[PDB]
Amino acid sequence: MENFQKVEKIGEGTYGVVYKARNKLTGEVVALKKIRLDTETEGVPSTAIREISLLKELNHPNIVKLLDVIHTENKLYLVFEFLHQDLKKFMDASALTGIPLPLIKSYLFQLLQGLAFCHSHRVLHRDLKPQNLLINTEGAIKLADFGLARAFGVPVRTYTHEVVTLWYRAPEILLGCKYYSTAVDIWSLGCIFAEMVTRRALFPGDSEIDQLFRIFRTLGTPDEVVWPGVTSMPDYKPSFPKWARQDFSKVVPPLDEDGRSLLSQMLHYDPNKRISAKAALAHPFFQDVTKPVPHLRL
Ligand SMILES: COc1ccc2c(c1)/C(=C/c1cnc[nH]1)C(=O)N2
Repeated sequence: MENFQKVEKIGEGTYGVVYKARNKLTGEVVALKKIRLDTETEGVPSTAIREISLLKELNHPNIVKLLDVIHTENKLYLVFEFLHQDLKKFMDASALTGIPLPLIKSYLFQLLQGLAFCHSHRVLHRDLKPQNLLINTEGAIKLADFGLARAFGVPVRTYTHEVVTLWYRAPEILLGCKYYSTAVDIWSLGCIFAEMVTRRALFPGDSEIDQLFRIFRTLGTPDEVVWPGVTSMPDYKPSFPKWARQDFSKVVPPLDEDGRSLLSQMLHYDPNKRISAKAALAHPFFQDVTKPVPHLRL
């Protein structure tokens, strides 16, 4: 760790504190991740150490490279490759003009490819979000910081606790599903797809209940008709307000029909009815895909 000179704070997260560092020996710039441990009342730090190393062999052009893991003391560090910008800073710097469709489509195609990859290895991300997506000058985009089945260590008290932004969280996770599948990542990606098009978060909930109701008000309240088993779910309540379903024309304009269709299959309430990453790659929406490069101010 002392073999890395910090440059600046590159990011955050519930899992740790991301920094832009330079290898004192190599010279190459990396993205070092500080993960503090709770030696007061620790739990399965060895069960995790193995789940982290399984990520080192997870190489794909659309997945940020985990270079190496260094466990020294009360801290655990993850050395990642560095890209020049996260999709949040880019979207914000594009709120005025809007990310061109060819670029939005290129991005979705790659994300779906990398997501399709890690999925075929029974690996999920669980916490997809624009700040976790890294882009470069050459027009590529990668998925970053794959969350574990159960995070660990010690939460941040300065950044303001553990649970913060739950805008792209799937309804099954909100309804209490403890054994969720690859579908949670697709929902999240579907929410990012929409935000990139409309230039406004699809479902910007403050809390869990608000997130869930924010989804209900737009896609209508789920029932046994559209989501078999929804009412038997751990956190469902018969007293849930019953809202009407809205047209995607009103939800994601001016996305063409090809886009609204694909996004509609990504935001299906029923996890088992939700479109798979590799299935979404064959969608007609990707008929005329290309890889244009972004305009970046670094
Ligand atoms: C959140 O997790 C990660 C992991 C590896 C990373 C970055 C973020 C990351 C973010 C970032 C934001 N501005 C340039 N890079 C980076 O470059 N490499």
